[PDB]
Amino acid sequence: RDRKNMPGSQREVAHAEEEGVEFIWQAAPEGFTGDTVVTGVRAVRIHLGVADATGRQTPQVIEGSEFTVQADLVIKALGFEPEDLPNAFDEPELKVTRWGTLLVDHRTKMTNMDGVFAAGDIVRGASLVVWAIRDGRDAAEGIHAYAKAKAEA
Amino acid sequence: CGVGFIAAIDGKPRRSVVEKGIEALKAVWHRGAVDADGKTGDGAGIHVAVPQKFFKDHVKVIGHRAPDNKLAVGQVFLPRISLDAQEACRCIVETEILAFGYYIYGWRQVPINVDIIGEKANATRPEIEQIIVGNNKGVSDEQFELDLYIIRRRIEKAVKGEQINDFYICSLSARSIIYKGMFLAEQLTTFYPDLLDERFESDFAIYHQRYSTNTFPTWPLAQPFRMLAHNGEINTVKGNVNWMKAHETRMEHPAFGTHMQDLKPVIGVGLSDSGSLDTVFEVMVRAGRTAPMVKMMLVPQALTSSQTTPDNHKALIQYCNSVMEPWDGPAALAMTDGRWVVGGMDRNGLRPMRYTITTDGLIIGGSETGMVKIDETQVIEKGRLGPGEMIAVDLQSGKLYRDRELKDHLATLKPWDKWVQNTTHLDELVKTASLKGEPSDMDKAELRRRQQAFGLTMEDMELILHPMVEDGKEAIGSMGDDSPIAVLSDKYRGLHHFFRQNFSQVTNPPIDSLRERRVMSLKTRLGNLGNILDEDETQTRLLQLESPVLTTAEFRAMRDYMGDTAAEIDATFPVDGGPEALRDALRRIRQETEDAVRGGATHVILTDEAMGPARAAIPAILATGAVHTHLIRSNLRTFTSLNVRTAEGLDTHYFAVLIGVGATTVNAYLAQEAIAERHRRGLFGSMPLEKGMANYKKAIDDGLLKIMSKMGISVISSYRGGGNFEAIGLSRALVAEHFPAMVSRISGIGLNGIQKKVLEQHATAYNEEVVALPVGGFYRFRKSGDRHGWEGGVIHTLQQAVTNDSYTTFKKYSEQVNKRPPMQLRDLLELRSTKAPVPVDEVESITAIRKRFITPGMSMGALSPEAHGTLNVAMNRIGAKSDSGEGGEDPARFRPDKNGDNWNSAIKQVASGRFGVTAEYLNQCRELEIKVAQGAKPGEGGQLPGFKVTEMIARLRHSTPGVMLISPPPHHDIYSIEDLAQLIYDLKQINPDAKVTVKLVSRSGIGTIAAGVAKANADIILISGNSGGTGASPQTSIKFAGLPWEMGLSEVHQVLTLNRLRHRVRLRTDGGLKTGRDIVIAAMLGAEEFGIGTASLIAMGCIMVRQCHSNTCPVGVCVQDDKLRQKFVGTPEKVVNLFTFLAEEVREILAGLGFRSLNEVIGRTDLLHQVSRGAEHLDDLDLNPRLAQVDPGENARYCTLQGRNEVPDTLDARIVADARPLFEEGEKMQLAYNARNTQRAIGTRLSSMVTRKFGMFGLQPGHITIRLRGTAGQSLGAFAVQGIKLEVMGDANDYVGKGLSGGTIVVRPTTSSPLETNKNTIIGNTVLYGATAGKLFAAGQAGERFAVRNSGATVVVEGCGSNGCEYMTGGTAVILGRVGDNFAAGMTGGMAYVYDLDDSLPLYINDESVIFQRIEVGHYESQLKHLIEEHVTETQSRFAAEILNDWAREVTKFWQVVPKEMLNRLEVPVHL
Ligand SMILES: Cc1cc2nc3c(=O)[nH]c(=O)nc-3n(C[C@H](O)[C@H](O)[C@H](O)COP(=O)(O)O)c2cc1C
Ligand code: F3S
Repeated sequence: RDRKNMPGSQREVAHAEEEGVEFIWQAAPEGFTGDTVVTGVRAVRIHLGVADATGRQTPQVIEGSEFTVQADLVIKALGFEPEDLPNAFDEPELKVTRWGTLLVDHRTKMTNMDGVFAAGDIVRGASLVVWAIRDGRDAAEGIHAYAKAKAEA
Repeated sequence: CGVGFIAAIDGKPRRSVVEKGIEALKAVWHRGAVDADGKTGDGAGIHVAVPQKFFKDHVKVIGHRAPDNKLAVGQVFLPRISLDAQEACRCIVETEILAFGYYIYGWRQVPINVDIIGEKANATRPEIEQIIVGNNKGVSDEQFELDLYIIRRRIEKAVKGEQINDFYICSLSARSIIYKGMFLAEQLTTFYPDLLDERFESDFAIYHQRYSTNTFPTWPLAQPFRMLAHNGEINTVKGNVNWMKAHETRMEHPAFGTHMQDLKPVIGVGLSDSGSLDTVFEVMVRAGRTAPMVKMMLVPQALTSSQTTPDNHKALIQYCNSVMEPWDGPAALAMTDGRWVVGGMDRNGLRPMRYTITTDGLIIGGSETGMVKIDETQVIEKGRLGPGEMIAVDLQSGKLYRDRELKDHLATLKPWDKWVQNTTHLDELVKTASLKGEPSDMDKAELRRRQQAFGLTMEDMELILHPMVEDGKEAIGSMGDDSPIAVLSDKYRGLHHFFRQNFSQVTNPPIDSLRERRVMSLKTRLGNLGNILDEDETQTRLLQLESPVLTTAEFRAMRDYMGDTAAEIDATFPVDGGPEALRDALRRIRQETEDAVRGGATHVILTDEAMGPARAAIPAILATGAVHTHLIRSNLRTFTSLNVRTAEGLDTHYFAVLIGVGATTVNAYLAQEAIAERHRRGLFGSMPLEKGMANYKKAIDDGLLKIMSKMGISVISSYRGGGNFEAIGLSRALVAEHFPAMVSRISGIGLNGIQKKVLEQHATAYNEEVVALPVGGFYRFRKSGDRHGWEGGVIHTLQQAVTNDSYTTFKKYSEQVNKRPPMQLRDLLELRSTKAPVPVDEVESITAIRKRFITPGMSMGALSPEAHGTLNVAMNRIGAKSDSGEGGEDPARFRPDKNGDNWNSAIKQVASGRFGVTAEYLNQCRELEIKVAQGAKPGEGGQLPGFKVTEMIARLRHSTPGVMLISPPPHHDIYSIEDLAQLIYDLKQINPDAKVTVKLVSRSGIGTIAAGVAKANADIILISGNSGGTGASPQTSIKFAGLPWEMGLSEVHQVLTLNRLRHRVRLRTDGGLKTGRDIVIAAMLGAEEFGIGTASLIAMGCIMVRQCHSNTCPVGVCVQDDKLRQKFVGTPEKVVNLFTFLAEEVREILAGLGFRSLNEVIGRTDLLHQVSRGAEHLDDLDLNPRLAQVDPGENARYCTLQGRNEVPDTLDARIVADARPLFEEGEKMQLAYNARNTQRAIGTRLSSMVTRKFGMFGLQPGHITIRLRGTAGQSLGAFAVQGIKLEVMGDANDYVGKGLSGGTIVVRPTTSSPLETNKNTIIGNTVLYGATAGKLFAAGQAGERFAVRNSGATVVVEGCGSNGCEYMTGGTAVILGRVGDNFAAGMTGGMAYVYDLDDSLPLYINDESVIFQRIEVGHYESQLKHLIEEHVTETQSRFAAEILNDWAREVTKFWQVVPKEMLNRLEVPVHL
């Protein structure tokens, strides 16, 4: 993508630039040339359309310009996704969305099943630390309320 | 005025379509003819489906049983005044329905309310009833419909048999019903309360409202019709009816059976064009074809020789054009079969048609895009209909076919490509024809003897024959026609001089031909006529020629192909036959033709080849007329063709009248012999003979196309045998007997006079020993030649009387001019009173009479600035009015000179080109004038040679120096009377103090046109004659077009008096006015003001040199030189003295007559008598049609109202009441309103106030801005000046930005619109017509004729239609999309940029006068970049924004179009 749509902050980008990194914006990988160890990365150059009426740019790969960079060691850092929790925690009744983030109510932060709660990063996605802290505090309050109400009667 | 149709796409009945139809009808009241009564309409109607449940519940209530099948309901108009007519018609209907076996359920009287109808629409109100017929035989639907149609036809015939009047049938079918009447559009649901019911649900609806030219309504004449609805007005019906009269005698189909016999006269009597077309359409549909196929067969597409359509459509169009003659004319059609619903357009695409699809499966189409209220959150696609396009909806399966999909689906039914290959051409045949067998040339003496026999002079060969073979074009003359009319002349005038041509006033637009020459065809087919209700390969097996005119070699090759089936006919009569030889010869030839056609012949060749010293030649026109009429009347014209060999054909007016009479091909061999004889003497130089013949044929075809285009006909097949001429001076008997359809309002010579003339000339040529041809005078004065109106002595004596300032000299002039033998119509009448004379000092003074004279318009392109200024100064000195004519005027002359001599002009013209029309040009006059047609060249545009355009004129007209300027024949703003009313409203809004004058040309049928324009709030009518001068015109249009004003003036007067409309308008006449007697006669005829014209030019120094087009006038009147302008001798006192003498002559004649004022004599026709030339000439001219006196009654015989006729106020009024700080403090403003389609010319009156206050360029851009939300009306922001900014959210209808004068208009869709801005039409047709400055940004596609006659404007639009940038002159235009055929045609200045993804511009552009390349200069790149950035800034578009994002790779997708004349004059050259 472009520079202004970087998902992280922008002070670290300037820091990396000052430290010696070289950046290549709006490029997509196509293949890896080598025999048994990677020797180079063949990539393309894409072009972004104007922002849509809903605020979403649709990129399209340019037909002419495709290049190759010499690479000794490449590191795939695309992203992260939740695991398959119900089929690994032995409980196939935990309600899940499509991507893997389980469903939860807004107030009590209670999972579909009784007694179990879930809040943090597995419910949001690729968030930051402070969001996790807030979710933890809210889930703590909800668990306290539920336990008090249960031992109450 | 308008058509409209609503359809449910899926095909399920519902009340929604009907209620939306009523709503759409309730909002067309602005285009109609508003009346002081408020109840009188001119016709309205709706056409819907049959509400089965309604009538079934009615029948149940009556007491019968509701049947299982569908019902049939017939609506009838019975007479109201009698009670036997009602009973007789009921009896006829009942014995005619029961003869088939169906069951009649009963009659029903429709509930009505007569509270809303006026008087004159109520005196002829018929009795409306309905008859309910049920089907008990259990037949299918198609059979039931067929028997219903047959029953309707037989009932009509039976009722007509008893001559029972006032009877009509509005529908009789099981599928649809029609509610129509003579009420206003909005009062339809009040007269017919039935439509207010809850059970009237349908799946389709058609609605129509008309705009009639007269004020006598007839109820059976209101649309929609049964299976048709028409807007526009058809040209060729006098030719199509005649061809249907020949097609009827062979058509037959097994679907009808024996009953076919009772449909033989398919086109009855008492129908309009929209009735005959409807009848033919219904007959062709009921026999097997579908509505799209019939629409293609009757109104076809324009078959062009380009690669922009698949060959399938080309083969289909070839078949359709081969089987039937088209029905040309402006036509927007909305028709419906029992299954299909079609909306279509004609060939040229003149009327507008816009449609819309909503998410409810609902399509709404009509003439305006804002009739039905619909939110943009419901739309799917907006569109339009180009030339020849159509859109269809299939209700049985519920589908929607656009243009291309319908074409592909229609070109699959039959193998058209394999069928068309049966056609055979003639160039193949003439090439296989060996170069052998050519006969030897005729002798010189024989050629001269044959030429003398027809009266051909050497001036017919050096003036009108040499330019044809030398150049490829026709001759040119530059002065009016002062020759005597044919009957009053004394030499041998050929029979082709008695036929004046036709043209079209406001009711129809003439077809320009120098630019849209691609839609005009001259195809001719022999062996064509046959059964029109068939489909097989034998229907397209014929011979095809590329032009109706044939040479000698081509004629011999075609005679080879014909051969053993053709029959030749003699066309000569013995000179010694006696007093009745010509009639006997006519009888003999018209009997032999019939006896030979019945014998198996299929080709008739009518030759005068045996003309000798004892056999005179029958005039070819009379022969072909008699033969064609007899063949039509004997049911044999459908079998053969008609080929004519003539020896008199030398001018392009001969072939026109011959093909108009009915001939198929014409061969002129004497002209070719003369060409060859002139070539062998070494007169053409070094060109071969074949090149000369090719040039001659090309010139003939171009002139034929010109003559055919004056009326509006674009195909020769529908023009042939229609008789689009008028005979002036022929006997009523001769014309009504031998010619199909022509009117002779004054009868003339019969057959004896023609025989005498022919025999006299033949004897003079063959018994008198000729040695050379006479020089002859017909275009130039010659002593041996013919007489003329302007001779030498008259001119000298007039100039002397004017320059010496003496009256007795002027009376000597009058005595000289009023003593020649009769030469015009006004020479035979005689003044005769019965009162006693009164003294000279008692009549009106010279001032009150001189203020009745004006001078007509004479452009500055023709005249010199000095003469124009002299006329303007002289006419303003005596208090009268002058005229500026076309070509604009000098702004610096807008203030009085220092001698007080004001050089301004009190009358400004709105020409067809709008060459200088701006906002200041219309606010610096007292009295306006619309020019529809000129006296000399009717149905044609003014010309200006390429060397007459100096730098001053180029700056004054905003054009290119050294370029020929030819005005467009049509107006592009006036396509029908409703557009004329719109333009008159525009003109009355832009100038709140002036009057509007309409200028017509005298001809037959002008009375109805005058009664129509008088309802459009016009207050002065001007009737010009045929003898008016001009600056440059072809000789054929000068000598053979128009009629004397004596006819038209009297016709207009009588028709206006008949309709109680004379007391609202004034009448003005001009053309050939020389003396006081002429003015008194014209005043008796009905006129009130008078124009002089050419006589003024003689008073200033012009001596009739007739070399105005050469730019070498010796005196220097019509000149643009300096050498010659220095020789001017004019002075205003000369013109003042001329007018003084002319007025005091009228005083003299009035005082001798017995009156004291011109108001005492106007209209008093009974003071005129007719005396004929004597018992030695015997012309039977009866001018009684000219002297008929229609009694006014209560009203006077002239105008009696004060000031102009004000019009209702638009939204502008409120704006003027709101933007007061702008006019008092002069501060910035910002307004917001809601627009609607019932509001015309938004922002024009404000522009007038701004112009009067600050001027055109006094305010900074964007000083006052207005924001409109909604579909606006027509003429949005017309004549807007700089400092005004209109912003519309929605769309505009038509004529948006007409005549922009520096303003700024922006049109964009709403922000909540789910529409692709580059795929939906936002503005209509004729955008930016004649604009000189400003900017216009739109976010959609435009209609047809986008940016015509642009002069200084700048426009950025996301699309275009056909004929875009036609005849543009200046400015820049950026089109980010596709274009149509004939793009940039006639472009002569400016620049264009097209954005091409399809790489298909070289297929659409007209590479004739413009060049197209790719951008190679950064200077021209900054221009485009800034223009698109401004577009993105204003309209906030998304297409243009994404183009600006990817600039580096899209800059190479643009084509730059630059005119050819602008290749030296560009300042940063386009090349490297
Ligand atoms: C030199 C010349 C130029 C003319 N220019 C125009 C013109 O620009 N527009 C127009 O409507 N008529 C034009 N006319 C025609 C006059 O307006 C008027 O119809 C004609 O002069 C009347 O003929 P008369 O002088 O014999 O009466 C022109 C006529 C002449 C002779
Ligand atoms: S005929 Fe024409 S060229 Fe001049 S002298 Fe008269 S205006």
